[PDB]
Amino acid sequence: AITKPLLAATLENIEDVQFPCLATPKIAGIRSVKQTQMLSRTFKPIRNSVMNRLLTELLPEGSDGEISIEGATFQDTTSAVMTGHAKFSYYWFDYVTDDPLKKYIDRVEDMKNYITVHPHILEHAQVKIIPLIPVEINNITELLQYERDVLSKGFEGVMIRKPDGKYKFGRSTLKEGILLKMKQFKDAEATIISMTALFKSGKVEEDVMGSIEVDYDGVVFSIGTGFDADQRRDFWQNKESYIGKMVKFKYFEMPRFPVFIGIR
Repeated sequence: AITKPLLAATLENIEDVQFPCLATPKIAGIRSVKQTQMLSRTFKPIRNSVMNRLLTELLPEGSDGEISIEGATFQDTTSAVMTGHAKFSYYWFDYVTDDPLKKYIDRVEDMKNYITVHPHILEHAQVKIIPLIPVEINNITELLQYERDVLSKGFEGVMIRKPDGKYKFGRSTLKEGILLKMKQFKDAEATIISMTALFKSGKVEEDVMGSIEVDYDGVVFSIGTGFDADQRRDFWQNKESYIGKMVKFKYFEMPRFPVFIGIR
């Protein structure tokens, strides 16, 4: 049973991380727990009845996760989930089952096994159930590479958990290291100067952008991650249009691991 969701403490100093740790991507979405029906973080039922019903039928009691409409904006997702009414996803990152004191790695194994018994749940038409199985990170270099990866996939940053952590009915402290949020990359802007192609209906011949070279206050470097296929094609088909455009990107200050965020 769950009395209130598990919340995270903020990781400010990366050197504070107890290393053998389990990481997942920081999702920008609607926190939802399965307890009789789908509940939000305030533990009031999910306003969108179809989402509520669908997920309650699909998920086992004690499920914890995030609802989100894949390529939509946060404000779109918010109104779809939070309005008392399209395809959507549910990143399932925790499963209590019974005993909240059961270690985090173990609850994850419960989720994994449940899926093994019920594979078809990953096959729903409208609802995409995405099991958020953690990555074992061993050092700081691995943590930062992970944030770069995660940011390149469009996530906010990273969520850190100790393997033996319990499901706390409240916010974790930094010392507990049960659940921590990390956004170690810095936001910066750069002007686009040139582009480099990727492959050196029937439109399959056409090439797309592989990387963009940017200025960033005198220091030139390329950004080859952070864009989806759509972006790579658009940037390349109309490259003459983005030259001189300012792009938002992230990187780790001592640029290392640069990642494209957006235009303007």
